[PDB]
Amino acid sequence: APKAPADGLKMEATKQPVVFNHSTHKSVKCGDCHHPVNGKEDYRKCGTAGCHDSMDKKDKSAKGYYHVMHDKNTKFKSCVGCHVEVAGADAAKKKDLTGCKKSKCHE
Ligand code: HEC
Ligand code: HEC
Ligand code: HEC
Ligand code: HEC
Repeated sequence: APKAPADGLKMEATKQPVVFNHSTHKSVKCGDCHHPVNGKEDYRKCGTAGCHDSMDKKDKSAKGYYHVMHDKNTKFKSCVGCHVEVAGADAAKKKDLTGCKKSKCHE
């Protein structure tokens, strides 16, 4: 039961830095991004040691770091998923929300 920190949070652990402001995501259940782990809401690094440490281009599974922030066929929502369920009305933003290059995430 913390307090939505002030914007200015960016994730760049891998070879792809992606900024994310809670402001642009302050209308979503914290439980959407911060899923309950070991039966206890977790708000620590998504990756961290012990959790999503998998950082390869192939191997999937829940351990998959890029699989917990892309794939939509997961237990929990991702980043591209929600975006997919959103950027599915126009074939324009689809190249921005789910875009690979020039996208807000991978801009
Ligand atoms: C177009 C469909 C996409 C391609 C191709 C890739 N993504 Fe993303 N992406 C996002 C985040 C938040 C991360 C993790 C940041 C971090 O942990 O540092 C990533 C990471 C990747 C990676 C690296 C995975 C690895 O470590 O091997 C690859 C290869 C990758 N992404 C390819 C965020 C987003 C995002 C925001 C909504 C979108 C639309 C996409 N990613 C889409 C693509
Ligand atoms: C995705 C749509 C998110 C929602 C919804 C909320 N948060 Fe979040 N938060 C998110 C990320 C990607 C990160 C950084 C992790 C990373 O990959 O680097 C965070 C970080 C926090 C933190 C920092 C951890 C700490 O020091 O305690 C806190 C405290 C936090 N977020 C709080 C929070 C609250 C209260 C939310 C609902 C009101 C909430 N987050 C939603 C992604 C997302
Ligand atoms: C260890 C304390 C973890 C941290 C930190 C994060 N997650 Fe996680 N996640 C963890 C486990 C043990 C599992 C598997 C249990 C399950 O619900 O299947 C997961 C699963 C996910 C998934 C589902 C992927 C699938 O294949 O179904 C996603 C999409 C996911 N986790 C995303 C995610 C995000 C966005 C995180 C940071 C806010 C995050 N996880 C942190 C353990 C841990
Ligand atoms: C629904 C539960 C979402 C999840 C999960 C994530 N995002 Fe998201 N994002 C969502 C919406 C509805 C929007 C607004 C799109 C619009 O302009 O109408 C966004 C926007 C972004 C942006 C763009 C910033 C902006 O234009 O204000 C970025 C860069 C972004 N989202 C990144 C992002 C990341 C990194 C996520 C996982 C950590 C993520 N989103 C999850 C809805 C949802």
